[PDB]
Amino acid sequence: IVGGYTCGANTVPYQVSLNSGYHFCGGSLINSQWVVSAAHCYKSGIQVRLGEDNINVVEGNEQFISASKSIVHPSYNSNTLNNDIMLIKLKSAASLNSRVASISLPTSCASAGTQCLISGWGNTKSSGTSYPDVLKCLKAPILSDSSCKSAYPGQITSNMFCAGYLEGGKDSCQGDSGGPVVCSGKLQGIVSWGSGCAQKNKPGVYTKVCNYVSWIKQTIASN
Ligand SMILES: N=C(N)c1ccc(CNC(=O)[C@@H]2CCCN2C(=O)CCC2CCCC2)cc1
Ligand SMILES: [Ca+2]
Repeated sequence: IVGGYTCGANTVPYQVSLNSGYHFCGGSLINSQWVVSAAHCYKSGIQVRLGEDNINVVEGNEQFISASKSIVHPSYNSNTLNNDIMLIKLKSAASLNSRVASISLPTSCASAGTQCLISGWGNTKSSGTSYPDVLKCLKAPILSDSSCKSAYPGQITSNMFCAGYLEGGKDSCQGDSGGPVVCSGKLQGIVSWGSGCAQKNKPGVYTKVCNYVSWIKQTIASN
């Protein structure tokens, strides 16, 4: 997260860290047994870490639970990151509390200009590299599709939207991958891609979760 602020401990209780010896991606709790992340975050041997603030210090509200299965979207395309969504099942149900809470799936999409919350343990610099140990937050609006497509011609699908600031300086970044974009109390986006971080006229691109709600609901009821 570049240009954001410290969220504050467990102020984003649906935010998870995916860990395989180390944090490698964000995720969102959507019920006690299931997480939503990005397809480009797929790998075996995943441990889900909930209740986290400082990811390098055990502060007392953590729950560490291994993944029993992962389901990348059937239509994911690694070349273009179209349908960049994945579901991860917990081997045991998370114990939900104020610190470890699920985020609601959207009933409908969000419109351009809607303010959202983007969060993660990703890089905080526009040039160079600095990883925070505490959770960073960023308020950012959903941008119009035309400004999104103008920035990334021939690369944006109906399954993607841009959010952020065309002037730059505020954006998500590497290590934020898979993380939530929350608008009006719903999970509308997943941190997917972009050119650099916080670069002018290069806004962040997010997986459009509202297109996947039936697939999400169908998949977890059958797995
Ligand atoms: N500036 C941002 N908002 C932002 C946030 C998070 C990321 C992390 N994502 C990534 O690094 C993903 C993973 C595979 C290649 N990749 C890219 O961003 C490269 C460009 C992609 C590859 C294919 C279509 C465009 C990248 C950018
Ligand atoms: Ca911790």
